[PDB]
Amino acid sequence: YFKIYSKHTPINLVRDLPQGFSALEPLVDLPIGINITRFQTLLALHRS
Amino acid sequence: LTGTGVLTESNKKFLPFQQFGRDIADTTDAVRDPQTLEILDITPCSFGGV
Ligand SMILES: *[C@@H]1O[C@H](CO)[C@@H](O)[C@H](O)[C@H]1NC(C)=O
Repeated sequence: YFKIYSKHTPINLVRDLPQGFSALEPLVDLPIGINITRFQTLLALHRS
Repeated sequence: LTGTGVLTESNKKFLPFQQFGRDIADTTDAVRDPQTLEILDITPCSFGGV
């Protein structure tokens, strides 16, 4: 079971992580049943 | 989930993910019913010493 917990917070700090408390609500409980050992995030380019 | 109790209206603001509730004993104290998604409080039936 692959659990995705998520939280959106309105912040106004410029560079680093804000200091505070915010509990992440569970978003998606996903029935995959596969082995996961490595991950990679996806970014978006801007073309001009 | 099996059990005995009186099902009553409740004022506990459950969050969308939250389904049931548990007491100190870990016995279910509130539950979200399927099909109608409402939140029913579970209060153990009256008992005592005769
Ligand atoms: C999951 O993958 C890792 C690395 O590929 C491997 O060492 C491990 O034995 C795998 N586990 C299962 C249950 O396949």
